[PDB]
Amino acid sequence: VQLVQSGAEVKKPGASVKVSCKASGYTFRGYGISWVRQAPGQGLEWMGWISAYGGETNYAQKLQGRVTMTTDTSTSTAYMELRSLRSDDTAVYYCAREAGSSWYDFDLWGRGTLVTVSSASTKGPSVFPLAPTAALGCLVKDYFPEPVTVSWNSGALTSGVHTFPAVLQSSGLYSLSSVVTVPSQTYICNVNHKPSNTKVDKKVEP
Amino acid sequence: DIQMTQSPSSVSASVGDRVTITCRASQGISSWLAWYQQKPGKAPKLLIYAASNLQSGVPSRFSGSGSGTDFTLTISSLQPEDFATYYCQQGASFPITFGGGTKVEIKRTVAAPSVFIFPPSDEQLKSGTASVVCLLNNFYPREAKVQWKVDNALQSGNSQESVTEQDSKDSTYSLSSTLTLSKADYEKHKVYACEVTHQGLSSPVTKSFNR
Amino acid sequence: EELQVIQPDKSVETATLRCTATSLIPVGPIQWFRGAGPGRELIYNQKEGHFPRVTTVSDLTKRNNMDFSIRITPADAGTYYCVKFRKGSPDDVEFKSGAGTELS
Repeated sequence: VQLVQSGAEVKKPGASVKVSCKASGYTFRGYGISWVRQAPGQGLEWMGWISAYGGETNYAQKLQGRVTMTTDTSTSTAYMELRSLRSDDTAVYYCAREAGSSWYDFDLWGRGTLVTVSSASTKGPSVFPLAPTAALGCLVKDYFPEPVTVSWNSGALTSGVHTFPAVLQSSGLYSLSSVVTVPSQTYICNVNHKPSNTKVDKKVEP
Repeated sequence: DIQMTQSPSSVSASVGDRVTITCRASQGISSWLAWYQQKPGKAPKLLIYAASNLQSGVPSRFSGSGSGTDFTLTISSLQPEDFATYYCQQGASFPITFGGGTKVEIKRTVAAPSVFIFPPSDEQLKSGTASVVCLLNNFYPREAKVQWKVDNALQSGNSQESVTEQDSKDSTYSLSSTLTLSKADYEKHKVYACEVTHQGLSSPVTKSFNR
Repeated sequence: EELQVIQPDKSVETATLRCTATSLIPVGPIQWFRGAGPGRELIYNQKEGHFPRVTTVSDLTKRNNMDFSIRITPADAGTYYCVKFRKGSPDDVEFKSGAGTELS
């Protein structure tokens, strides 16, 4: 019993996205499907619902005209298209089984799909040091899109590490910092940015 | 559109407390109210439906009450796994609406942040930008005002800030704030300082560097 | 495995109009009508409303419940239909109705 969503999308403003969601382990047509999205650091926003039995839909007012939800009963898949994409459509998009008898609720959820909408284009990070109970770290700057990952000494150094949520800059590019509280070895932040095939290893020297 | 209003927005509690969260519908939705729990990086999860019915497997620690417009979720004897954000959701009619969410975090003793500043580096400066980073490490409660000062002048609009989730081991928070300047303007000014205000410091601690 | 609405009594103080569904799917509320034409008259609705005359044997707020049996004057006489609706938008949709019950 699960809902398996398509992968992360990266779109330009004005473009279109289509997210899919495959159901298994239950009678798909018995239930509804809804889409719920969550922009970074925000709450949940309902987008719409579709009957998997008869294809009747209901969409949130805000999105009427740009959104289309469909199902493929042959494959037990739900689809959400959203058109004329703007920056503020950036969010994780969830598929949920709507399963209430004579109310609506969402008892089974997909894992979410990140959709990033921006003018920017794939770019690896420049990695700069934050030179050194003492503290030191690694400023990972000007990458796009999310996500990046940061290890310290190839996973070895774990304790008192704090890798911060990225912030989206006025540039349209992301920045984060990883700090580490060491006692007053060599140090080497390991930065990996999958979307640009970019991986950097930099040593914070005193 | 039925507006759902969740109160409070944050609750602080220790393991073992009873916590109660409320949701008010802008109009009657019979008893068709559901509650979800969400943890960081995870899809929401359904705990309670039709105001008071538990979903199979949900611990008896949780329970819910109400009809019409006012509703309550209770979590008796909180455990480390129950620290999360909780959303209500009305299910009486389209469009479906969620409340704004209530975060339940771990109460602990006041702890003051350890502050550090970090100048930009020649490599970065070679790019044509300068980032000055201030780190407030391992504090509680979450509330911290960071003010940037350049040659004793208060900065506005030119910093961004990010917070970690409450720490697994110590129940504390850390905060990074980054001041971003042109190379040109970084090099026209001399003293860079971050002032930190917080419930566990007598006076606002400052950390600086002169170039 | 199609859902069926089992109206056990062809014919039936507080009268009891018996209904049982064989399945939960497709999801949607159970409603009652007196008669069946364009003029049919609503008697209970699981989804919304206040029906001070009508009452339910089982807690219809439970997801797994399949008992839709209700405890409701000569003016009351007529054919009653338990209708299963499937969820729709803007409105729900008649799915399946039982064969009918004559109140005397």
